[PDB]
Amino acid sequence: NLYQFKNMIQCTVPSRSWADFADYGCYCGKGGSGTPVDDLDRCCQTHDNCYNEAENISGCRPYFKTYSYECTQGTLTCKGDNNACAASVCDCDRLAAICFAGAPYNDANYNIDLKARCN
Ligand SMILES: CN1[C@@H]2CC[C@H]1C[C@H](OC(=O)[C@H](CO)c1ccccc1)C2
Ligand SMILES: [Ca+2]
Repeated sequence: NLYQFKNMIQCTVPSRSWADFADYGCYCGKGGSGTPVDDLDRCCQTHDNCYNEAENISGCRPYFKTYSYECTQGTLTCKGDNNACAASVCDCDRLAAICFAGAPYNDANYNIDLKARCN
């Protein structure tokens, strides 16, 4: 669920608050369209596409589905006690959190004008 995703990010990128990723580029956050603006935005596009896939699973609501995961000692793990939906969503979030940590953050790309720049 989104609370868990926030915590994955807080755990893989403790140097930056999480709100830093909540409205970035064309894909991080509410946004979902256009040319990704940089590598971090690409991490968000993959994440967004991963959620759209998970939504194909019956009753599967990625923002809301509570899954089972752990973050400690630098490692994030989706646990084996996850159903198909939980496992899929947990995987999307884990991959995105890892991606976020490896991607440069560009202050210029925070809170861009989606309507004009993401067609
Ligand atoms: C309800 N939340 C979603 C749609 C609008 C808001 C904020 C969104 O934020 C994100 O999509 C990013 C990137 O996945 C994110 C960053 C930090 C916490 C939660 C989500 C998801
Ligand atoms: Ca999005």
